[PDB]
Amino acid sequence: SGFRKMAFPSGKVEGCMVQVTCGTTTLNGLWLDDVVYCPRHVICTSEDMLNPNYEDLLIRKSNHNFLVQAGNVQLRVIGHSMQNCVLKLKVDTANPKTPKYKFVRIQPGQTFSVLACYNGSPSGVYQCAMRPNFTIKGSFLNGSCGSVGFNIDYDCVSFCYMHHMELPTGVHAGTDLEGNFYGPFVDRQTAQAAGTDTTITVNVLAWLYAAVINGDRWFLNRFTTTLNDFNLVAMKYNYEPLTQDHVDILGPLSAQTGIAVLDMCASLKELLQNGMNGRTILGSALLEDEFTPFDVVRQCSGVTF
Amino acid sequence: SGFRKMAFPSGKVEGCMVQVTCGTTTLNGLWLDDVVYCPRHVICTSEDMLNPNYEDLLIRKSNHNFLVQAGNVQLRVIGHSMQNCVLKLKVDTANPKTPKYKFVRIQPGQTFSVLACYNGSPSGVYQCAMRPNFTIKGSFLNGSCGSVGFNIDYDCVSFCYMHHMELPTGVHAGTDLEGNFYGPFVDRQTAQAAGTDTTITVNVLAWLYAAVINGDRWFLNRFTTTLNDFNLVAMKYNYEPLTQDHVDILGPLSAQTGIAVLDMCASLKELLQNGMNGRTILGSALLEDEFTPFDVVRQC
Ligand SMILES: O=C(Nc1cncc2ccccc12)[C@@H]1CCOc2c(Cl)cc(Cl)cc21
Ligand SMILES: O=C(Nc1cncc2ccccc12)[C@@H]1CCOc2c(Cl)cc(Cl)cc21
Repeated sequence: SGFRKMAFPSGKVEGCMVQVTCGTTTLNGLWLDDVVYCPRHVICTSEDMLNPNYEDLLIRKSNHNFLVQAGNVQLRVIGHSMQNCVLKLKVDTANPKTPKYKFVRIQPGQTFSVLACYNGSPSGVYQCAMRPNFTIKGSFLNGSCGSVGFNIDYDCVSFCYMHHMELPTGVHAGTDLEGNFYGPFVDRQTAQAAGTDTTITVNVLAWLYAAVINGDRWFLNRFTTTLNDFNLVAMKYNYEPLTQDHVDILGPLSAQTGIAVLDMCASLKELLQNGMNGRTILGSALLEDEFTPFDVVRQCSGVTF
Repeated sequence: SGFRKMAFPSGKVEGCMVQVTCGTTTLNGLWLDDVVYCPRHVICTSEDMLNPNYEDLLIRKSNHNFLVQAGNVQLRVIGHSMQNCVLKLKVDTANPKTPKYKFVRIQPGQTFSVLACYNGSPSGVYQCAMRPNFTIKGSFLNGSCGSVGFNIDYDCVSFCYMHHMELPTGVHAGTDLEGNFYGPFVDRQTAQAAGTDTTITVNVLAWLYAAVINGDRWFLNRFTTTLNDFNLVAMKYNYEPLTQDHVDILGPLSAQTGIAVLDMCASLKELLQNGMNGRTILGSALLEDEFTPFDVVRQC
């Protein structure tokens, strides 16, 4: 019993975190094989950040300008190149702790673990979701850029996020490991704002299934709904549309609990229209949307890594 | 900016997780140097659960009865001893991944990260607090026994909890790494119940300071209170009493935000009286009590 926000074990990722210093800027790098990946803004100063020509800035750099430190050992940079918003620093040593890994780009609603780092040292691990507005509501202070988001599949780490910046509202923006930003953001000091966020409906339904699995069942009702009628109500309350794909992914949880997806949707519809009435679900007075259906199945079945 | 429930990076603990099998029971063990620590109930059968005599059961065991597996390698047990409710299995190999570590007994209100494991394999990591009733509200399934709670300060892992069991309400009970249970619990199937849980008041105040640091000010008010008046109100909402120690520990946060402890205390009394009125604090509609003052200063 129990349901917690649970991150993947971070060990395989901790063995890849290094410190990248370029001039006055120190941030984190991800050392995989003989390459160190980090945000390309490490090569910027004050003027550069306002209107940066990164290709021009990187051409003026040499390998010895990049100071890479793995633990207490200095790695020597033997090459540098840029792929979108990420800088790739070729080093003379392959990381002996390189795990089985992939670079994947995730979609909004998907969750991942963040290994927050400062000066190449992991300080914390937390679970979060890629919001529908492509920001993440993380916890990051100055020096955390280069911290990575990941999932673990069998014995394979899928790196899906690298932290780049904090938006004016306190939410965070970053890129996949190929340097492509999630969302309409840019790595430059300019006026940038996250779009109005919406609730991840499929994850709320998965979390209601996790609550039923844990014995919390007051919100269940006799009713069902059509997918279209539910989606009309979802739009009204800034909830993402629920697709047939989402209904199919919730199938195993529906079979396990005996509550059809559209039956759970009628529960959710009433929760939205009437509130919790002083009650809580899994110790929360709000509907939680940062647990995907796979997260609920993984946790409520004990899948290990 | 941002405030999240954050666990410590679990790598230093993952390298210590092993599988301990004794007869039909398989649970987790913590391999540090040449010793594997695990719950002593791994030596229990069906009729040795309501009233087991662990000293008598352990005397009947030999080293060859304990099957320890670290990854795909079988460790050879060369000695066994019991320290309170923990079993210590001396092995013929020191764990090369043994980090700098300490065994620490924590107090209620203190937080720690849990590395949930099954069959000696880490499946997830989450942040917990030792409840005032000495239980933890974890997320554990059958086979999670031996999973450990820890904190990391600098390079050193302080092991503070080993999971032993789930109570009838779904909450969890366990021991420190010297086998001493937290709370009035025993490692047997006898009738046991967690006492009525209360809210960790000092942790709620620390979390309100984290909210002010993050730009949330709506719950602030022009009032202050005496410590005694705050406790008389707080206790009526099943909140732990706030001691002078707690007021002192909140001093740095009070200095940083400019809001005196007793001023924050009056804001908390108001929050208890009115509820949140549709508003949230740090993305939560309830008062969060699993962030200590130390966690807030660290994360902010
Ligand atoms: O956002 C940035 N760093 C941070 C990242 N995460 C949490 C922070 C909390 C507090 C302060 C900084 C934080 C840097 C420095 C500010 O200016 C920029 C600009 Cl203009 C662009 C880019 Cl891509 C990065 C950055
Ligand atoms: O609770 C126990 N294991 C578990 C631990 N954590 C979460 C669980 C969730 C679901 C099922 C089992 C779980 C064991 C087996 C059952 O009975 C006992 C008794 Cl009577 C005493 C002791 Cl010390 C341990 C245990």
